[PDB]
Amino acid sequence: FQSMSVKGRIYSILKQIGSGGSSKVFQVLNEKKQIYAIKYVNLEEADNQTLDSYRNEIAYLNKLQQHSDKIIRLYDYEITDQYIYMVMECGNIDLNSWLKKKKSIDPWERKSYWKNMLEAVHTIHQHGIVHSDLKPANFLIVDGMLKLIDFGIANQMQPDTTSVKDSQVGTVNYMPPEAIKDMKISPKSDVWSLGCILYYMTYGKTPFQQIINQISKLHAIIDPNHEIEFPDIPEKDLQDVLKCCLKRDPKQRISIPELLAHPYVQIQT
Ligand SMILES: *CCC(=O)Nc1cc(N2CCN(C)CC2)ccc1Nc1ncc2c(n1)-n1ccc(C(=O)Nc3c(CC)cccc3CC)c1CC2
Repeated sequence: FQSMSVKGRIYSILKQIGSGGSSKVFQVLNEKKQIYAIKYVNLEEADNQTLDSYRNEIAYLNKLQQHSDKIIRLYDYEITDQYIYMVMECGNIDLNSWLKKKKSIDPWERKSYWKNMLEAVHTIHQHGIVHSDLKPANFLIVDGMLKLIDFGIANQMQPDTTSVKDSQVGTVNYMPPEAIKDMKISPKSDVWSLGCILYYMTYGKTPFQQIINQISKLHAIIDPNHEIEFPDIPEKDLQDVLKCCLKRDPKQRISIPELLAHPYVQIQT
């Protein structure tokens, strides 16, 4: 029976549907009993650089409302020295929770989801944004269509140190090799991570998921003598897409515009 205020509008909280550190997403009702998702971000421990990164992300979310329907709808927000409340569309489910529950994926739904992701990421690239942290958790299914939730500009978030909280989070399964060699990030970096998502939607695992030692996994990702397996499948076009996305040299790696003109995305059945 809890509520919150956003720009002098009262929302009733139904349940928590997400959490990242102390940040939370609530399923809510407005006065007209219409459903929304409110994303809460805590600014209390944020320094000026972190605060600016959140402001920048909101600015882009706002601007790109016009430029694409492959980006989550933002209806309203309140920003104060203590917090950010964002009133967003309540989607069916995030892609990661969907992939967890699904035994196998329909070839036509995989193809459609792939095209949505490419279009969403191509949009942010056209505005000079490289996400650099793409995985299934960054995409929302809305009426059988995928939308990007965030742009990856903000790198920090207050940890969860109170709820009955996990330090063992943050996979490197989708991380591209050029990011590790620099330790050179470009739009090609997002192609690799998207490649890893499609590879999971095809074979039921990410390319290096079997390597449980994180140091061994990072070595394998940059090791050209570590051959990524592409088992034979009926969809030879899909096989080809995955080999093009998962080239270790970013200069040899396929671009998103080329991917959007590939037979896999363009030719159906
Ligand atoms: C509208 C009905 C509803 O609740 N939808 C829904 C349900 C679920 N489920 C329910 C079933 N369980 C088993 C799995 C989870 C998930 C998601 C949604 N819909 C929805 N709609 C809008 C948003 C979100 N979900 N959502 C979830 C997580 C985020 C988000 O912003 N995540 C991040 C956080 C958390 C604050 C921090 C940092 C980065 C990210 C991006 C991944 C959102 C956005 C809005």
